[PDB]
Amino acid sequence: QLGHYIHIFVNTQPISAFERTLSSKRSSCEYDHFLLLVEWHHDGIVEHVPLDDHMDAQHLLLLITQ
Amino acid sequence: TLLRQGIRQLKEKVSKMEPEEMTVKEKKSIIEILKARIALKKAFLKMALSESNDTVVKKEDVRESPVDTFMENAT
Amino acid sequence: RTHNRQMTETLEKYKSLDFNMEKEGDVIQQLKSSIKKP
Repeated sequence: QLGHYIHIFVNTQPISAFERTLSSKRSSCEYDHFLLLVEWHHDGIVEHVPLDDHMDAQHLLLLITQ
Repeated sequence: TLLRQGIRQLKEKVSKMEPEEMTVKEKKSIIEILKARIALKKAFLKMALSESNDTVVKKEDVRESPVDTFMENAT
Repeated sequence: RTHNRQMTETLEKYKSLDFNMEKEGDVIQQLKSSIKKP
């Protein structure tokens, strides 16, 4: 328009409220750990949009900017 | 805890609009120092939070369900 | 003989008889004994 961008990565969300509240059976104490990331930028804000296939290339460029 | 009774008890400690107030209320401010450090008694979190702790409760309320079922398989 | 007496006596347990699944009835065992509870 004159950067203005989204870096893409990997996330973690440990929280004890689900973590050790079960643990040692159907909730592993470790994960350990990694997910997904898509950070909107420019200016002064970062969307944390859900990241789930099925997906198309256009969406992050579009829907976010929509 | 002590604060809980201390609200209802600091309630009527006040004595009219007269300067009878602060003569006791400065020592009450000392009590406010004491309770200010009673806040230190609760300086850290145990179990998470309501309702996240309550979510743990309901989590137990789902976790109790197998307990009420497998006994049916005793024979 | 130990496998005899012991596996046979233990054939009946909290699981009852090992045939307690009753084949097709055991298809309901994951539900009628479980999901049916309310």
